[PDB]
Amino acid sequence: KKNLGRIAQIIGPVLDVAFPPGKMPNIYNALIVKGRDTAGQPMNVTCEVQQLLGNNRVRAVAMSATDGLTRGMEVIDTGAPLSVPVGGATLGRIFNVLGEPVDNLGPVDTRTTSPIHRSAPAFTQLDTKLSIFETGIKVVDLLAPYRRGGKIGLFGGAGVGKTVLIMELINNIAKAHGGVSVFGGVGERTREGNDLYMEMKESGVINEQNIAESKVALVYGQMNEPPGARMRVGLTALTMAEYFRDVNEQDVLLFIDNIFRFVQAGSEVSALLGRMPSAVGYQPTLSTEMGSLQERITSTKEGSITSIQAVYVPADDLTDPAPATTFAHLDATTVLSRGLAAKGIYPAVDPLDSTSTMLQPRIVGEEHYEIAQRVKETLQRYKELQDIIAILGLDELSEEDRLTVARARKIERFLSQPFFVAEVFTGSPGKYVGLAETIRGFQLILSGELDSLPEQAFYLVGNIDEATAKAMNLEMES
Amino acid sequence: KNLGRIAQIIGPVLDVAFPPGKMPNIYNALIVKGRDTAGQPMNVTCEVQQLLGNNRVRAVAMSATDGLTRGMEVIDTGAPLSVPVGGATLGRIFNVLGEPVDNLGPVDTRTTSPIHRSAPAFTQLDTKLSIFETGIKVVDLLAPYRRGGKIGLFGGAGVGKTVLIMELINNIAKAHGGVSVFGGVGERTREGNDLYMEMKESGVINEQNIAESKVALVYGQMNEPPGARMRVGLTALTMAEYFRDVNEQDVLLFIDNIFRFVQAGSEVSALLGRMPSAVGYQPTLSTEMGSLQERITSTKEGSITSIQAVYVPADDLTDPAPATTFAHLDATTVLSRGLAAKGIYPAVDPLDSTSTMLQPRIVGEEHYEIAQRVKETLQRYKELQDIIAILGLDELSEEDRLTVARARKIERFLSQPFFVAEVFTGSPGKYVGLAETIRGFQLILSGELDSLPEQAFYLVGNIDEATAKAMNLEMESKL
Amino acid sequence: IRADEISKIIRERIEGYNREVKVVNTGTVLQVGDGIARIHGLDEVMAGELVEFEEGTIGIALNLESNNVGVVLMGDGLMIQEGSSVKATGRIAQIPVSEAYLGRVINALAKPIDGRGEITASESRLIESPAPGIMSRRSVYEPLQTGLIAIDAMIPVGRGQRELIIGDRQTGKTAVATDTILNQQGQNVICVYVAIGQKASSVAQVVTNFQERGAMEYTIVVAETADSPATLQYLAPYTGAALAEYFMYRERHTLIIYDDLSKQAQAYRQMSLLLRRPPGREAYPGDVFYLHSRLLERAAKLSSLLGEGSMTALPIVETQAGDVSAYIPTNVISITDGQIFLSADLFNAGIRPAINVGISVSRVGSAAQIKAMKKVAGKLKLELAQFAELEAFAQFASDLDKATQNQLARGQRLRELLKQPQSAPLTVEEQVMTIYTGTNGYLDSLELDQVRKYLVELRTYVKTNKPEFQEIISSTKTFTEEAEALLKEAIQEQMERFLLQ
Amino acid sequence: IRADEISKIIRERIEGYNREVKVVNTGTVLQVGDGIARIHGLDEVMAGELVEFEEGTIGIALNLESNNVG
Amino acid sequence: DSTASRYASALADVADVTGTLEATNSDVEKLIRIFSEEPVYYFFANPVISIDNKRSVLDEIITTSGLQPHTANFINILIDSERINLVKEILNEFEDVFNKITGTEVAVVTSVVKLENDHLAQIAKGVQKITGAKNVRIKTVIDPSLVAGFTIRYGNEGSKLVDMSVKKQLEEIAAQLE
Ligand SMILES: Nc1ncnc2c1ncn2[C@@H]1O[C@H](COP(=O)(O)OP(=O)(O)OP(=O)(O)O)[C@@H](O)[C@H]1O
Ligand SMILES: Nc1ncnc2c1ncn2[C@@H]1O[C@H](COP(=O)(O)OP(=O)(O)OP(=O)(O)O)[C@@H](O)[C@H]1O
Ligand SMILES: Nc1ncnc2c1ncn2[C@@H]1O[C@H](COP(=O)(O)OP(=O)(O)O)[C@@H](O)[C@H]1O
Repeated sequence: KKNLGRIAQIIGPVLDVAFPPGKMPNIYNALIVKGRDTAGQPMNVTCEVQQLLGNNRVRAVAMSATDGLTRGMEVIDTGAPLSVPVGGATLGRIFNVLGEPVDNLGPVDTRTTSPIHRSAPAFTQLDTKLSIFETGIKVVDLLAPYRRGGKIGLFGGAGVGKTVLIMELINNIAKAHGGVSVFGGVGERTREGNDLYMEMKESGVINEQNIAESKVALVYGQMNEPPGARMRVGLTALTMAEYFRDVNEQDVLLFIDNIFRFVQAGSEVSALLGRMPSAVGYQPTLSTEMGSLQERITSTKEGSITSIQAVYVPADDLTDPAPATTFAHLDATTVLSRGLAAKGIYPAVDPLDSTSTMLQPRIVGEEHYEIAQRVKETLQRYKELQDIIAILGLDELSEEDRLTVARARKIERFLSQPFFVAEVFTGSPGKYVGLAETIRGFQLILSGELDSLPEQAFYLVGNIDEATAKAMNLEMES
Repeated sequence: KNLGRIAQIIGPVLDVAFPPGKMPNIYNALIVKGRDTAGQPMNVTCEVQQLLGNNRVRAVAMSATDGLTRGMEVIDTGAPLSVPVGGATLGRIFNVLGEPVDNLGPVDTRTTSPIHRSAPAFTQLDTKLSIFETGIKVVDLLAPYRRGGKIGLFGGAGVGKTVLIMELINNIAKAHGGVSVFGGVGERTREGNDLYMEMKESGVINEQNIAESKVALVYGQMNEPPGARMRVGLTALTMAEYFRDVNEQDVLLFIDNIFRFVQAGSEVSALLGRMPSAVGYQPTLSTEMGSLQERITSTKEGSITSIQAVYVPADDLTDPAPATTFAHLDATTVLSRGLAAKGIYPAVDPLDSTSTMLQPRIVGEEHYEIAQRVKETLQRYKELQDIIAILGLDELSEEDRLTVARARKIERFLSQPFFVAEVFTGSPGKYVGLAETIRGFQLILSGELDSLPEQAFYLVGNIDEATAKAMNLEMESKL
Repeated sequence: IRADEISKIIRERIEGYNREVKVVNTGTVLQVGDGIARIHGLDEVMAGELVEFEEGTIGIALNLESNNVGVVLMGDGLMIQEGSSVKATGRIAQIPVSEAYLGRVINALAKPIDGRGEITASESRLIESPAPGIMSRRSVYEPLQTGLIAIDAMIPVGRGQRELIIGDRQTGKTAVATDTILNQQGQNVICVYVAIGQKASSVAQVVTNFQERGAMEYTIVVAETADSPATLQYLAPYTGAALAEYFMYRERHTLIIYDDLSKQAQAYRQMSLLLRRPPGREAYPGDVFYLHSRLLERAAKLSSLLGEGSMTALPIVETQAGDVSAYIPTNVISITDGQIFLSADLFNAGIRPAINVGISVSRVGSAAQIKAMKKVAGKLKLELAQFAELEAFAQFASDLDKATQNQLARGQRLRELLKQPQSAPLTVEEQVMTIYTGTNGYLDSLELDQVRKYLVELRTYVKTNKPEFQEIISSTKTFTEEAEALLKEAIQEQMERFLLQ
Repeated sequence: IRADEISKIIRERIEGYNREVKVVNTGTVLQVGDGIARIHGLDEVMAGELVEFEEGTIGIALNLESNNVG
Repeated sequence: DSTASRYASALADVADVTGTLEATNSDVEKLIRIFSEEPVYYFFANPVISIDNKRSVLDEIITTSGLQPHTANFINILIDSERINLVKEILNEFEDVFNKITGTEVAVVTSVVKLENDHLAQIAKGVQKITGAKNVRIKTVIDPSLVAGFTIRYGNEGSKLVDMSVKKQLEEIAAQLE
């Protein structure tokens, strides 16, 4: 219907398309390319503009594999930004970057659709309540409370336990509170995407038959995808979430992992866009794209869009800008230090930087505030003694400092939360703890009730009474 | 004509065009004028460094880029920029282009020396080596200045360098009967304003009657463009140059900071179509410092003693601008974040700071043994303190355990208060004489005053006052 | 109200319009890509003019070549046709200013993003009004208060002095910024919390805290959505600076909170990179130094000739992994009036605020704070520096000297005085009270961990018994013998009260 | 973007191309600044041959590109 | 100050010093007329085909179409120095560079009605008064979106532009809502 014409240049994933000189398309809008293939000329080549580049020519980004098509293909301007199916059609359907159901089910009804991106929600349409809900993982519930409706950041490198922690969190809050619960996979291991899909199928939160009763829209984007596809799947998932917070008007769960792959896709597409580079590798616009994907996550006046986003910290570099923008852009930083996983605690969470503004007396109770304090004081002191105890041994300390090291390691190995989904990984069937345990295990540790049972006697057990029973068992086996 | 257009303006870089009748030489001042945002007759002065073909030239502007629009007239002065110099140009604070920025009446502008000139050859340089005492303890002990040399303040991240400049100016401006000049080269404007207030206070500017002020204030703003800061040091240097050849008196320069000059040059050279260099800077850093530290030379005609602050970024030495600035310095004083963290001021690293004028035959062969002995025990203490921090002083054996406490007293004793820093400390400072310094240090290094507490040496001008504070501390130990 | 009354104002606005002879520079836009607009034609365009598009997403012309003009998109122009008549506006990024801003969340294009309604405004202040002159301005001689104890004590802020809050993230920097805002409740201090490039939920939280504290009646929050275009995201501190110039130029001293400045540098970096302006070191453009210089130098203290107001600045700068040797925390420390650090170690180690005086510093000094506290404890900053060294030295604690034992226990109790609860802005008289309680060694024999309880008991006891101390000294700013006597008297009484018990 | 993007050399060129020969005797400056100069002509110039400048401020030539010698 | 612009400037300046001003003007008119067709332009723009064949074809076209030896020598220098790939914008800016050196100020005054040619001469004299240019090459085209008023556009290419057609409504709808 709109401007037809010819692609003039293709550079790998990125494509430069010329047009009639009269009307050029919008910026940021989409358009398909017919092109060619082996059998048939499908519209599989969807595309999206990025930069109108002179001589009635746009420089655009692709969304699929960019082989087989050539310059001079019959490009079709769809004019609008990239539409995507929304609504109950999403529920349970494992659909893809352009919205089509790749779950080997029916093509979902296009009677309700939405463009891919929109403006930022309003200064007033931000909410006011500092909402807090627990999870069940005691280190989080102790010293990193989760701003529900806000942003919940999962940091760490690789092999430090982030997608496993996401699986545990979704294993809790899939049947816990919260209405529709959209997972998005940005750069996910697609075998692990289908793994959590089968976990949702077996756990039954998604629905085999009558799928429109699911309250889950698992719109993954596999890591195999082209850079434009990874660059857009986050916007798809956020479009689903904002659609539900505006039309379902729901407290929407927004598990996403991991948006470093999103901005890495942005970097590798900018390097072919010819935009000059930035800090150490990335695109110059990483700040603005992270600003888009964060500022379009808010708790509305009616929809507390709680997002549990992960960031792949590359090679454990907190100085790197891909952290250095996000943990400004979010509320609950949860950095997962690798060396704790080397020691063997799962989850491997330091207390010092894993923090929140929810750790506030007038939000969690002054009691829970000082509880988290008296944890954090001791563990920060343990670190500033750690860096000089590892050299030159244990007993050069005072009696007080030795006891403080013992109690800090008590808290540390006591925070070894056994995970309910990690039974098939390690063997131990995980456990669930809450706020009474959150105060009481701390209370016994810091009072000195538990003060003679060894470091294994609270190891990989959440509940402190479970730790006492484990202590009884290990004292019995002698 | 010579009226050309400005084809490209990108930052404070101005690509000026010209008809093929005239394309001027380098370094020549151009002035776009008569236009601003308010229709004002606002002028902007702009000099040239590179001339990129087709009778056109990329210029750098000594004032802000706002106002002037591409396709405007330019009026080259047919010459390099010339700074109004003279005894009438003392007193008032004025601009890089020379305009009196004191907002009262302008100085008489009849003797203008060109801002870019030849550097004096060493056949003109006064090879006379000389000794200078400036009254600050650790300096006149361990980094004794040359009355005629070049003096560097290798400063850290805003620690003691500018307050040290204020103290030293306060101590030596009255001392040197010859002329003086402070160069504000990308200095913080309110701290340069505080310096100007202190010159009004101490009467060195003599606010009620000027041109008898032997000091001369010239300043270039941080907020000014790097085209301004790239030449404000040249302005101050040329005022000192005029006083060093025409007036040929004893001239004192206090430029701050030279790294601001470096950063402005690097800044604009990134823009004016030139490659970068090693970390920080332009590829023209060595020639910039060459022009400067070859023009600030005490001549056989007239002496000069140019002191200058060097702010190294990231507080190091491998940085290339202090890697050439040390190579162009002769009296280097290197401040330390550690000694500032322990409050010891001036937070000089006496290991790092040395001077060419620390020769035994030129300081006195007992003063030299004093200086060597303090540097020896101090360097050994800095060598030992890491093992201290892991194994305990009380373990660390006695033949070094007396020396660690000795040098620990030493550094805090050579922390001495300043007459201006009393706002930061609490007690008004002291102008210490070098005989008193070597006396107190001959007490400490020998180990006569090893009975004194260490904090009795804290922030004290005289060793006699240190004994007095020691008796006071013993008195409060009883009380 | 619908179709009833406004037709007379419609006729008033129509009849009496301009019909101008305004010749304008108008440009056919050639190259828009990713927030910039390299525009063809458009010859006589002033660098810094807003350039009106087809849309209404105006733009500043930063760079300009012989053929093209580097123009940014303040407001992302999502649909701009090639060859659109993109004319400039002539004027140079002017900003409307009024006292009716006092409370409205305002966007960088002077627009109310409060929901309170549009503001009438007369003047049109430039975005690059320079710094006030060198001779024209006075030294920072007059105190300005934090409400936080340790900064006021050791490393003071003065009205006009631009102290630089700095540190790693998530260590209470924005918290102490809001605390030193809402400290100002009767000091005739306008605060301009310029929020830059962070969560709008966070800026909603801080304006919620301001509405709760009542401090939003006089403060002006310049919000910046992180979704805003990076041109706007770096432009907004200049708008905040000119808006504070609007009040400083009358007589009214004011305060400003850039929050943060590192996002300003990054957004400006993004715009300069897309403009193909070549980068300097650390992949930044070189002139973030020049940008922050023009920013912070527009913040100083007036003198009596022009209004003797002030624009004391607090640009928070974000540094990763506690570094100083990052490029923008290397530029801003050179162009600020001293810096204070918020170490993660001292924050999570209980010292909240976490300003270790070993690295933190205020480079204008006690003349920017009160004479009473001056005469009490000018020396206490260096005393605590020595205590910090000696307590690092007291790791080797086997046979400590009795004098250094008194010194370490003294500075220990002093450091315990420098702990304060969350958002408890103490009266400056109370800060004088606790600092004299420290410097006169009453607490030396007392309990070392109950000093906070000693202090709250002492301050309640004096604020009940002898509040005449506070008014006589706040009317004299001077630690006299009357202050001494009232202090030691209530000290004896409350020392008895807390000894028993 | 090209070398000899000065048009004065190109004016001389389009005036006097009409031959298949070089310019070898002397040359003119084509670009100059910061103590270096990209100059045109005198095509036979040895790698490191000294250059007799105008105003005698002589220097050595190392960049000897096609239309312009540095 | 692009490469095409400066090669245009070289050609216009050699025409100005040699007095071949309008001859080279009409010659570049017929030259861009010849370069309008993409076969010969693609023939010259292709770097694969042999340079001696390109030179022979070029000189052949020169001798047959009877052109100026100056622009002939110029385009021989262009095919030599490889800039013949840019001939479109080279000549398209050479016309305007020639107009600049001859001072002729092209001013496209569109409108909704074909104005009286005396009024064209009137506003031509007015814009020569405001510009100081030698000629004002008055250009008109009927624009339907312009309501009624004159809509000039002058300067270098399209820089300075005044309208009286939709600008009245634009002023009204702008200033009313303020
Ligand atoms: N909570 C856990 N309990 C037991 N083992 C774990 C846990 N978390 C991670 N692991 C170990 O880590 C491996 C999976 O990688 P991990 O979960 O550490 O990082 P990740 O979440 O896969 O990060 P990414 O997805 O970014 O690579 C598994 O082989 C498992 O043995
Ligand atoms: N005096 C104090 N006592 C207790 N807690 C404090 C104090 N000051 C600040 N905090 C805490 O510091 C936490 C982090 O606040 P804030 O967001 O200002 O840190 P930040 O480093 O500025 O982080 P960001 O830069 O991301 O905003 C807050 O949750 C607050 O509880
Ligand atoms: N031990 C100290 N003695 C004196 N001044 C100090 C000390 N520690 C910090 N300062 C502060 O450092 C400032 C001077 O730093 P300096 O490097 O001289 O200037 P700048 O900070 O402008 O570079 C003084 O204003 C003072 O407040």
